[PDB]
Amino acid sequence: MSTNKNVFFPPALHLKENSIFQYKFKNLAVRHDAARLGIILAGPTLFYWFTVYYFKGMPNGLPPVLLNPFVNRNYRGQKRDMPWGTDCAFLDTKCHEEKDTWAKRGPFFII
Amino acid sequence: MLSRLLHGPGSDKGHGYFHPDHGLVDSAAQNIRGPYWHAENMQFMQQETAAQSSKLPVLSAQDGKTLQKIQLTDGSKVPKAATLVKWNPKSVHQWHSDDILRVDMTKHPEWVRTMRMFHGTVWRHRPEFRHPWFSRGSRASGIIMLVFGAVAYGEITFGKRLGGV
Amino acid sequence: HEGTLVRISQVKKLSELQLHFNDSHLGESELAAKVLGKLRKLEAEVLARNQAFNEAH
Amino acid sequence: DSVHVFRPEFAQGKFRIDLDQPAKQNKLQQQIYTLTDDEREMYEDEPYIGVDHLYEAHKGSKENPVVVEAIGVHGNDVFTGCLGGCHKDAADAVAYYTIVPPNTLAVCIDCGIHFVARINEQLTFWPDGTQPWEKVDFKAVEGFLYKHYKYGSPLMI
Amino acid sequence: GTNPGDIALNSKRFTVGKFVAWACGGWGLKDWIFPSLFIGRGDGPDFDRIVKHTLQSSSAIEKVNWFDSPFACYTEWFVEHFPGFFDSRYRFEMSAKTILANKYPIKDFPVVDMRSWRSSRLFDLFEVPHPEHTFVFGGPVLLNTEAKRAERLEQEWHGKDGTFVDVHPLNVATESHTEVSVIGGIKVYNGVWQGGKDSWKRDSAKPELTAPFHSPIWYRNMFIVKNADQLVEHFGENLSDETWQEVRKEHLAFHERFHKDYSFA
Amino acid sequence: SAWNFQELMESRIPDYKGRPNRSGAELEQVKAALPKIEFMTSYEFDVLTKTRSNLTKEYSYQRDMRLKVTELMLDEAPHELEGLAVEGDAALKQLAELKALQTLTEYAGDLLEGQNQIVQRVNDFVDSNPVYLLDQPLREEARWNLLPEMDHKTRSLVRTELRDWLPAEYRQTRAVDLQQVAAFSPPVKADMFRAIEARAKDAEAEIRSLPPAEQAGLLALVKDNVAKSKAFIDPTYDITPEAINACNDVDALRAMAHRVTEYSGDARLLAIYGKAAQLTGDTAAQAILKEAKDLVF
Amino acid sequence: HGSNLYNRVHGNLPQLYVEQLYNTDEILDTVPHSSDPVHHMFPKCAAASPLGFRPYDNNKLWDAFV
Amino acid sequence: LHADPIFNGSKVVRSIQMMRSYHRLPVGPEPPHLKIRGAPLHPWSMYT
Amino acid sequence: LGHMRVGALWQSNANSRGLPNLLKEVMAAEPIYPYTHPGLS
Ligand SMILES: [Zn+2]
Repeated sequence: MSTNKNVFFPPALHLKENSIFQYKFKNLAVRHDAARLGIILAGPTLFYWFTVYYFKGMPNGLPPVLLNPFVNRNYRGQKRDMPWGTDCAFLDTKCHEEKDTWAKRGPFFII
Repeated sequence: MLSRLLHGPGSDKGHGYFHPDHGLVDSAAQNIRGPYWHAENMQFMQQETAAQSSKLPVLSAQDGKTLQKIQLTDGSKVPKAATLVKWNPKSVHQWHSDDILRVDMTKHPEWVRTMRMFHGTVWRHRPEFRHPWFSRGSRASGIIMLVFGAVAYGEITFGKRLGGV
Repeated sequence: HEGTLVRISQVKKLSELQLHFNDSHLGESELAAKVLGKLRKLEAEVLARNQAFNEAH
Repeated sequence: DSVHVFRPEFAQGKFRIDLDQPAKQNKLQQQIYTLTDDEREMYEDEPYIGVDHLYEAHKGSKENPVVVEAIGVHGNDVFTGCLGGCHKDAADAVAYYTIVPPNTLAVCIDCGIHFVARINEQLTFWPDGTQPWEKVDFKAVEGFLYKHYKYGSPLMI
Repeated sequence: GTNPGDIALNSKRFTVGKFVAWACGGWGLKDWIFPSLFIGRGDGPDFDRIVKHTLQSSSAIEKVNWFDSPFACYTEWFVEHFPGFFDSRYRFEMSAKTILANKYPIKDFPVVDMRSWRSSRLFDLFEVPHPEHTFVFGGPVLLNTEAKRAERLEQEWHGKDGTFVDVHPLNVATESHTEVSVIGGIKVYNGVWQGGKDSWKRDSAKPELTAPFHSPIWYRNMFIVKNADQLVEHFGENLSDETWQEVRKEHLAFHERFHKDYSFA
Repeated sequence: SAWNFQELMESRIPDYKGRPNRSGAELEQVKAALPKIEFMTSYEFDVLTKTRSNLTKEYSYQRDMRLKVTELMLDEAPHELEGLAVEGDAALKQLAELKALQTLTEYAGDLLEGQNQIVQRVNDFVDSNPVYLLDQPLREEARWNLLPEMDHKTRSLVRTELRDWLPAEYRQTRAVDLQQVAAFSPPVKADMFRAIEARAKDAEAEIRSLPPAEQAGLLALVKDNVAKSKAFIDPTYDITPEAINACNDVDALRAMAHRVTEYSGDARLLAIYGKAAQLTGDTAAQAILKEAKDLVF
Repeated sequence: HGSNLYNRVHGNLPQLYVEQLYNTDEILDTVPHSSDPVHHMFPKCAAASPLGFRPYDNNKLWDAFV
Repeated sequence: LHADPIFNGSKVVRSIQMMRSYHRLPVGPEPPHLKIRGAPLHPWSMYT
Repeated sequence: LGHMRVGALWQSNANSRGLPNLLKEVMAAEPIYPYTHPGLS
């Protein structure tokens, strides 16, 4: 009477394939999704490493960028107090070590 | 098509909504009358009843005859002695037949979890209360956040950070 | 016996067509005590059911 | 050759109530649409079918009222309404609502229509997986109905 | 209106309530010094008006069953604020009695109360303050769901033929009927049991148990619903329009001596 | 496909098609398969299925409940009317007893209404849960379709099964119409009249075993009851063939024909219309009457 | 509004109100019952208006302060 | 003699106390809004 | 717990006010049988 019967003991269905997988890969949408995956795997990925292998022992001769000149070393006298106290960029780990920046630790809890 | 993009009939305004060819299927029909869009390439199998489970806490609510009428199978390998019954679309009654082989999906973890939510715990109107200690932790966290906010307001305004006293 | 609807074909006097609430005359304290007793019985039954299910499934 | 078992939907409660009787629940939650401006123009010039309307008693007479059914608690007043303009002199801009006692003959003296809003309570088996899979008889149902009438039952909220 | 509660403790010149109202709102020195301007007549029953409306009444005041009704506790409010109350009430009760003394088997009585008013906005149909939970068991049901849909337009929207919408196969079969009768050797098939909508007639009336079977008496309370923004009523079979216009004229002519001595300024 | 805004069930738009296209061979096969059909005027069906006595179209169990409650109320009337004391003359005492009786009947009317409501609630439950009261194959056809949307055969089967699931005292079947069955079966009317006369005689004897004034009052009541019971069973019982033959007024004969047509439309129409045709010389009417008595009656 | 625990326990699915023995607020944390009383928005006004009184009386110090 | 309460029992009264449609404007046979100067104000006016 | 109600019989509340009995409202403290059954005790 309730549908719960088919929830408790659902019917078992017969396939002509060795598994649902194969049977489910006769739909053209799944085939096209697999084709897109294969396109990305075949073209770009195998080519990427190919280039990595082709230029393995050659230099990266791109000229460096020019950020801040010598006459503007003071940044026009602009305040440079980071929220963590010192004057170092967050991920400049080496520069932090020359300004501690981590001796001013707080407490584990409010006190 | 804008209509089809926004889940409408499409170009033909008398058209239906479901396109099971690309995964847009009807869950209600599947649950009630089984996936009749797989009807051409699937067949029911016809010939261990369910009476062995007549004494369990949740299946004891059913009659003995009801469980006797149900025939089970291991659900992995095709029983070589079992005939095949054609699956007929437009027929709402074949999914409910008692002559077809079935599989006991009562040891599935989702089945157990559902029935435990209904038969294995004291009913609470609030799911958060269904877990007692987590609710304790959550109300404690609320009080902790209140205290933290009050202390931070006190410290920032008065200029003393409470660590020296 | 309190499990059935009144069949008019078996009624002998009009007073049998009215529902009877045995506890309609109790005081507040007695009524509260009775309700708490029923709640505790239900709690024991529910705990027994929970044990039986969790042991079997 | 292999055997496949589709994963069933285990959810109970409101979902299983919906999936047990999809016609009634769909009726409850199926949206119906009203006519646009061009459709109103196209409808107002359609013809009557036969000369019956000149002889019969219309739908909404004191002897052939408009009976409608809501769900709720027994004795609770029913919310019903018109979409307006059941009469030439009645407003039609927006729907007009009504609160009426159940199981009583009411008359709208705006349009002149007699209606029978009434309540049917949606008493259903506790959906926890113990619902019956085969035809059930009147005994257990008799007990449950007696208890509901005498004391009441919880709400599925 | 208002219930003054205890008149005694609020008449005192100096009171905690008066001082609090002065501090926060509702009272001030303007009331202590000039009560005749800011208190004046106040709000309460008007004994003189009640006496006037009582003595203007006809002998209907004697013949009305009002003083035994459950609304007898509102006698002064309606005598003061409803000029010609007793004559109108007597006409109302005599109308009910003449409906009761009819020759029809079903006596229909019109009922009008606070629920008899329709509205386009749903929050106007609830009692104030509104209940905590509203529309728990779904929203309104439209009577229009029981009318035949626009079949032609519906077919046309879908691009279906719809040519033969009005041409249907005839059906003459015994399998299509559940209500079978035998009437003088004739087996008549007619109708199908539908359910709750087939028993609207009996569930709406209450019998008089003492009335014989050959002269039944049934009482039915017909509810009335109106918009109150329409200005024209259409009762249907219960009251013809010409009769209603006649009743309007007669009612406005009789209930005029009770209304002519007052101005609306 | 990554979204799914479905609903429980899509709305259903009817397909109309049309009346069947039956060819000549199919037409002859159908016509050779039909019974001896008599096409009936809508007036005939109307009089067959008109509401005459069961004014409120109440089922059997509702009428049984009302009669049972009346019996129970009468069995308790003397106890409620016993010992009443009030200051006043005889008329005041009579009005006091009338008020006591009214209170008694209003008390009993509420219990009956409560029981009617309870049985109606049981039947409402039956409709609300149809799939739980049905066997295969009707269960799925009740699950997927509403009453207006079912096939006629499946609809009838489903409704009959749901009605028969209930105990005999809850099944909703219309009660018999005494006037109808009397109007379409001459013996039944004779039996009903015999029963009325038997009850009248028995009541007259019972009255004659009572003190004087009560005798006169109750005898008047018995006469009125017999007269009105007869007028209830068959309002046209006074239009006898003897009376028809004794009537020589065109207007009176027309009135008789109208009254018979309202009631049952039986061969007494042949008699009345024949006597009207003879008094007026309507040969066309006489020919039509011959045809009618050959075919109609 | 008074509690409805008698009807709830004697009603149709008593197992749903076993939690009421635990730390629970009936108005907020319990399954609603078909026979439960109707809860209004502002109970003070809902109870005072039908009697003709306003919710707060200035004579009472507690009412005035509130 | 008291039977079980029912919503359509004999002892139910018209609900004229609890307001539902507050902002309505009653219609039907109604007097003209005459305005005499110096006369007592009518009960059914906006002035008191 | 206060005054818990006993049973679940109909009570006039906000959601339901019932169907008024106009006949009893009008014919209050007056018999009906002098009109329905004139002349009978
Ligand atoms: Zn209307």
